[PDB]
Amino acid sequence: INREDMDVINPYSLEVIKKIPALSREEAKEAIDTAEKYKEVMKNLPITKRYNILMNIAKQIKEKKEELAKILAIDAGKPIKQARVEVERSIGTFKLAAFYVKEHRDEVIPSDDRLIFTRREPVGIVGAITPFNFPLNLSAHKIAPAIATGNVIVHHPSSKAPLVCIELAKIIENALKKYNVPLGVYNLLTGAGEVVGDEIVVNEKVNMISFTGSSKVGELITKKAGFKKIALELGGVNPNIVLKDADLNKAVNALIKGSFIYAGQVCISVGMILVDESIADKFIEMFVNKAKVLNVGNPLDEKTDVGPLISVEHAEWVEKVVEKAIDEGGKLLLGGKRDKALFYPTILEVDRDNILCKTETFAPVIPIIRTNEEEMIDIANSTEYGLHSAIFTNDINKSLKFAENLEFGGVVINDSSLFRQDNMPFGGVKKSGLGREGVKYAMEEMSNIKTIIISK
Amino acid sequence: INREDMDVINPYSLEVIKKIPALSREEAKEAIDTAEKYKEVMKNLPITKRYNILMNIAKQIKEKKEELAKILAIDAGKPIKQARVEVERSIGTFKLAAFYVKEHRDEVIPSDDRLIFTRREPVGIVGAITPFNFPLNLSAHKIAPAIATGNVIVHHPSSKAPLVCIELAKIIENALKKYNVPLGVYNLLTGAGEVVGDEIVVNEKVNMISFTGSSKVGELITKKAGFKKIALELGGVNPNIVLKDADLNKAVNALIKGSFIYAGQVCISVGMILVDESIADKFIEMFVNKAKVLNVGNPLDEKTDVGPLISVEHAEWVEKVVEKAIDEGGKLLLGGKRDKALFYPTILEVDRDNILCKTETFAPVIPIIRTNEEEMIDIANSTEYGLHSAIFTNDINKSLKFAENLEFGGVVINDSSLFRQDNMPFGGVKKSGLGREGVKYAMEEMSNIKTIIISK
Amino acid sequence: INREDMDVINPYSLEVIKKIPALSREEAKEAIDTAEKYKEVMKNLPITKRYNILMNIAKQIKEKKEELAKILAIDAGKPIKQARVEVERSIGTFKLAAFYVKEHRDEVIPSDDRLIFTRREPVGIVGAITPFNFPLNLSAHKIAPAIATGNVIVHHPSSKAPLVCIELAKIIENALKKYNVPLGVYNLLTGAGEVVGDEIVVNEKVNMISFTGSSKVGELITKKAGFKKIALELGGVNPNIVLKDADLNKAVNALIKGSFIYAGQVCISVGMILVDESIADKFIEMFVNKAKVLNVGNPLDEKTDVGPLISVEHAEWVEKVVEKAIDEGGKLLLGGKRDKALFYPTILEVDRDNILCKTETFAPVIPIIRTNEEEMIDIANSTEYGLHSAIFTNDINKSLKFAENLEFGGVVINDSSLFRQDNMPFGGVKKSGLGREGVKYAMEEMSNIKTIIISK
Amino acid sequence: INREDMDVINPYSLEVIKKIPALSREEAKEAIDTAEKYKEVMKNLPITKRYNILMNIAKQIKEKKEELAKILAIDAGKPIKQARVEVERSIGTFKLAAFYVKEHRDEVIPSDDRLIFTRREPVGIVGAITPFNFPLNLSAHKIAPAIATGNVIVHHPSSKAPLVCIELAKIIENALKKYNVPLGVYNLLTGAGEVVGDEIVVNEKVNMISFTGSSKVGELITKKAGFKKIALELGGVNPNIVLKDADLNKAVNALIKGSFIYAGQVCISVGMILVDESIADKFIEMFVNKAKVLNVGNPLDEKTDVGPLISVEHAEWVEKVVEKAIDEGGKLLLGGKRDKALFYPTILEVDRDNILCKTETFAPVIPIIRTNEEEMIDIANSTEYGLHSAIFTNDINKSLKFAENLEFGGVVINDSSLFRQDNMPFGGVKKSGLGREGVKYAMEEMSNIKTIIISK
Repeated sequence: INREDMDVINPYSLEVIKKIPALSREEAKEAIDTAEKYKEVMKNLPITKRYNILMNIAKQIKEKKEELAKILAIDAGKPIKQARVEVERSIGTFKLAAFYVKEHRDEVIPSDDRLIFTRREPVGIVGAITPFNFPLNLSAHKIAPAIATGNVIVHHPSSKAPLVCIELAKIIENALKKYNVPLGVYNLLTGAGEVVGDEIVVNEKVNMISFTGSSKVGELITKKAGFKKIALELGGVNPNIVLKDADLNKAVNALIKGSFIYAGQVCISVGMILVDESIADKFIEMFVNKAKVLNVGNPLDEKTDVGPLISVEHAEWVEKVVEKAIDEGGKLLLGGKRDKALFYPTILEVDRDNILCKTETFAPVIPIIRTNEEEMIDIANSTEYGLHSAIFTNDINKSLKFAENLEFGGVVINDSSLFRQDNMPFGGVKKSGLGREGVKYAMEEMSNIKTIIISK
Repeated sequence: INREDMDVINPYSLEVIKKIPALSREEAKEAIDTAEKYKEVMKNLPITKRYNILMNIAKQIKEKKEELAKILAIDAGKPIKQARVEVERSIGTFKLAAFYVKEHRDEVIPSDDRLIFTRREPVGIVGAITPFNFPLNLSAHKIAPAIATGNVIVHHPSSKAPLVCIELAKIIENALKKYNVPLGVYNLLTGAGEVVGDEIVVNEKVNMISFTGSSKVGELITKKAGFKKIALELGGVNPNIVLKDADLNKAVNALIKGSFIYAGQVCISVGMILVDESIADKFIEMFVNKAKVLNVGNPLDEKTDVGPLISVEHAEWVEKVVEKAIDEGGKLLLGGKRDKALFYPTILEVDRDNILCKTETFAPVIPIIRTNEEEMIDIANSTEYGLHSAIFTNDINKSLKFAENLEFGGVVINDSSLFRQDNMPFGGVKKSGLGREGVKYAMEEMSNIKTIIISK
Repeated sequence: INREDMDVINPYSLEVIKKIPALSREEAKEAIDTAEKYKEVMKNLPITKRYNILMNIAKQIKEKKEELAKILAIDAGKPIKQARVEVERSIGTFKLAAFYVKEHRDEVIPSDDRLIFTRREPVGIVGAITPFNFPLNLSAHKIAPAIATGNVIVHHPSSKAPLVCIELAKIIENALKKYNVPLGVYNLLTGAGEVVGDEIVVNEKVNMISFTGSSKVGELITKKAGFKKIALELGGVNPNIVLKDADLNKAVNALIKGSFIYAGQVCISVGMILVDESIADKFIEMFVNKAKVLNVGNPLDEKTDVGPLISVEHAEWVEKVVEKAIDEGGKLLLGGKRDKALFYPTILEVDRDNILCKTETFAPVIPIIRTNEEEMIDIANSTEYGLHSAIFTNDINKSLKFAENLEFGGVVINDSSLFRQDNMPFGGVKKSGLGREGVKYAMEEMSNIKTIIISK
Repeated sequence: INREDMDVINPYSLEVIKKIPALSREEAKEAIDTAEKYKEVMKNLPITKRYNILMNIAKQIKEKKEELAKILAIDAGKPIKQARVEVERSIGTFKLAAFYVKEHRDEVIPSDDRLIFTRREPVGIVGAITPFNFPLNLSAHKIAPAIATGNVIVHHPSSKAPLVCIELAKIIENALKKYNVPLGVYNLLTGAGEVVGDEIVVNEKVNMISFTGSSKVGELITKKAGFKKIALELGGVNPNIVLKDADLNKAVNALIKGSFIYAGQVCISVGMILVDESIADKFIEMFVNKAKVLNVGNPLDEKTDVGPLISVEHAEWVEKVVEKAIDEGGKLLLGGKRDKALFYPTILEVDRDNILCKTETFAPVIPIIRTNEEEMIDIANSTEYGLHSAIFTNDINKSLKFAENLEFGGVVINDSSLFRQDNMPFGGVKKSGLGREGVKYAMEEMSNIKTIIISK
């Protein structure tokens, strides 16, 4: 059904881009029932066919790279340079799934009178729910491994930037036609998250939820999901630590990127910077000065470093948080300033009890805490989250100690928390999530082991 | 605690053996708080120390081998020969965790100008909840891997057979003291499961739930657990299939064991036998005849093949399921007899619709269905469960088709469903559970991955 | 160089296609010296660059697929349809090496106070020596993983079919130029194998020999290589076994392929067929009838099933072996006819004492033995070689017994010895070789482990 | 036999301890011939029996712990405390092999129409050749995995310290008797290395040579082994690098151990120390001072740090090596003296051209070169060997640069080259050897892969 129910916004011009369908809970149910009927076909789809489909998707994404990046610029406000990077990553993500279909290993276990070996089989229907920020690559990170493991897919992309997922869905439709697979094996269900996304969570016919998005929606999902496999990638306030012996020049450059890439709207964005008291002044000055020269505006402009936040309503919320932060004694050093949703790089020096140390802002808003080395781990671990952390030092013993004691799914050394190599296992501890993504790792999540025992 | 609150019953004689402590919900909360204070100590315990603790536990179990078996016989009603086997496997389980502490591999991922490697760290507190039927070995399968991965443990054992677990708790305590580790890293919480175990399920301080028991409680745990890792080993109505080309004597011997070991009170016991039409009379004759001459009586007697069911309550209820199955057209071929808790081997021929095809009796009750080959997979797959299945044939092509199409965590070829090699990955699909046990596989559930990235 | 020293022959027409350089021992020494200068550049070449180079080779091969297949037909005498298949396989090989550059995993070993991890580094100079029969894909199986593991290469191709390798060298040259890697990291050295190949084997600057070819030369290499890692893939008389219970139609069809693909000039070609006495007459009848209607002639012709042998001199030798087999009591069932190098499908019935049971002819000559089952393994195991074996049966227990007892690098059930899946470990035991190929496995051979120990 | 052919010497007192058999070439031939008769038996020994044999060996070694240690002191000259540590490691080695017989995994490879899996099978007869320095643990590292993988063993132990290998052979014979395995599966062959060892190398019935000893004999083997798998663990001159930012106290302590443990007679003993010139005098002073107070004397005395070298003849050669090093301009800082075979801790300051930089002395003789950081990698890499290297620094980037660029099988950071954890892959590159040991790795060398393909 192609109706026109819901407004899609250009976050920069605030103009309506187009209208798209918004499914009702009842239509979401129907879509799931239909998807269930195709389980047997996906389960039995030969390896070669899975490989071919995945390769073809990567091929289409490549051929439409520039179109897709423009779409990311317009719909998600993603600076075109960063947008081309997201697209190239989606290419690699589908490509890597194709090869894991061919290369995935099972095991044989020794036995005196038995041949015991394992087999991986699909969990069945994979319910994928993706966010606005990297909607192409994050969708690739769910779709590619779901297809690689013989799963049927119902997918709800973020209403905040659904257009690239719509183009990917058509790309997927295209590859399925090419290799004679009914189109019902993948299903893009657009609409209101608390309706269409929620139906996916609750519906007893979905076998696994793979969710990337807000902490609050994540935590709800654990309570509503029921008897399903659950994978969650939520946010964090990602602490990046700069010890006195850090290469300051490189630490600043790395932290400018980790702070302000996609206007700080990344689950692994710099959330707080903890800097040794003895170098704090020199760091703050260099950091502030490099952030001063960032070009802030139209994501379609090649020269643009930082574009708008996803909506006016979030920008307005961030403005409040920044106000609350100054009230608690935060010292504003840059920005704290917005035109509509275009939020300027904002830097504050705060203490450890600040609101910004407990709040993921999804914004180019960076709190710097000057501290002694002995307090750093305490402060770093003091949140409810545990996604990514980073440390800048040249000291072996200190780096080993911090790396072991930081309670996070990822610890980055001499680069910001923002780092993610796509083929690495990735995810959080504590309230930051459940399970690991990265194609090989997601494949293991999106399948069940069958143990086969042959008695001799 | 010195309290003597809750009767423990000998299922054969129905006598009280003694009274153990029954903790309140408050006492469970308080015990969980205590365990939290030792998280850092368990987390930082060196490999050599976890190895030593684990090996010393195995050593103490070996020394007390015969006593512990007697306790299984008296408390769980397990025939003494079968109890000795359970004890032996629990020894193997603790020694195997000890070796995996030292051998468990992490990985390095290639990268230009980055060193990327993984590290497993404990989930924190592991709440372990275990059943009555294999309380020593099933405890071992949660405790041993939890210790190997540096977790603190709160453990609730089944009230129906707790005494062996209390002896294991004393063994663990000795081990901990011997190697100067505080005793609060391991906690045994006895009392009512729906209070004490429920608190373990529900407490926000528990990081992971590992549950083995009933499906009713399993499903309820998925809704109550919330933000924790969840591993479930629930039951099943395990289908055992005998094709026309099977070795009959060997199939009968295998299925006798699968049906009657521990009086059918095993999550992987034979739930139904499906036998080809052309060999059905020969099979049923031979099968019934072997069942006849099994010694029913005192678990303490070396001669006993079948002992009592775990409670009178459950046995009376079993007798009701039999009468109902006869009333649906079930043909009784053996037994149906019962003295108090002691339930005699009972075999019936039924159709695919009989209540027994959909009920996990946990009793020595075996429904046998004759049918064509083309209908076997449908019947086997027709349930809500997916723990273990078994197929008896010499046909390569048929064995492969069945192994691929049987919707189960385990498929056994030319032995019954009741097979489990301890070092194999083990668990169910559908309503039969989540995640896999076996020390190596449980260790990966009971730890979280940390990805460490060094920028070169 | 640009010299025209050595005839290259069309095996079908016996005409000189062209003349290629024949390097002296001094010239091969020089190329090896030059290759040595580039070890550090290859050793330090980034993952990204190696992946690009490997993918670019695959891409150029794909674009010249037909030209390359035609060279194989004209030069190696390979039927055009089979030549297309080799080309296609060679593409997959380079592609899979590219992925393994990005994905190959190292390990971390637990230690009390140390970080212990591994790192793979090139052996240095890989000396690759390849055969006439699959010169493109077998070269790929040496070059692709050599490049993936940061080795410099010296490669001697067979003088019997060098042209496609000279085309592959130009392809490699193009990929190197495109990514700014010096040309001397790969060196094709043509000429007399006993001069040039021998120099690769003998020269102390070569770190590793990877040889595929004849037993006589392989065995010599083990005595002449000295201090280098050695990998050998020699031939064998590959026994294929047909039990009484086999699907005869599938067996015949499979065996026709394994017998007559590339006129039996493959290392894993069918060497003998052992057939149960009870089904022998029917198997022989069928096999002979299918082999009659094979189209024998010009490999450039789409119609041709079987083309000529690699040289007259070899065809002449086979004829004598066949005449010797007939003198020993062999019964001619088909063929035995020769036209220059074009040898016709030849089938004989023999006993185990017949010379053909002990001789790898590299020819479409198939000896059949009728025997009883319990003699089959003994006959199969009776040679000095042990590359591949096959067994056709629908019996689980027999297939398991035969799989375990066959002293072979590979055991194929229900297809002929000729099966090789490129991504599988491949190689032989006894005099059939040392080490395994298939890209992942070859990478392990062409690198050395470095264990790195960081004391905390 | 009961023959008394060969004097066994106590290297401290120079007394004959006893005479033992010296086999002739002919008797070595017969022992290999008998060994061959047992290939099938070993190859078919079930997992459980291999496990039981291995653990029973470990157990006997533990019960005879102190005895074996005194033997090591009396026969090998090994100080008693270091002898205990060698015994304790050998125990672990046999235990770990037992673990791996049960736990070693094979793989399954995906395929559209095939089930493809691997199986390891014994190489056949393993020829083990061991040295004098760790005759018990190094034997364990060859025998334990050889039993694990189903091989027959013929084993020549060093004539310089055979007594403990004789005791181990009896322990093995005991283990074999207990579980009804013929004694012929393991054969200890004493006598001249150039006769008995050589026949093991040359004999065509031996399938694999695992050799640990001198580079000169190792090099020989590579020319004489013929068509067998070859694994060599030779020595080297192991460079240990001390950077200006190193913890000097820790470096000194680590380097005293690495230099003087077992009087420098370990294949991974410190062969040279490279120290930054800005810290040379401080390091040299502290190092010489610590070396001064070591107790040199009788290995049986508990106080003894350094016992004698293995023979007067070797001690006399070392004396001449030291004089040559002084003649070339080396500055003697300590020692350079001997009392028969007792050689005192000897330390010299030399330049990079000194004979000590190129010679493995197997003696407590330590050359120190003061240099600049940027020449250190060149000097470390400038020998023909490549076993172990070490670097002392607290600088992350430098440790990584050195770790990557040091051409060695092992790199130790912040401990000396002597470090070996028994469960880590261990071995050298360049002339330091081939293949890796550590039980799990040795198992892979001492077995062949078999690929089994089932067509569906």
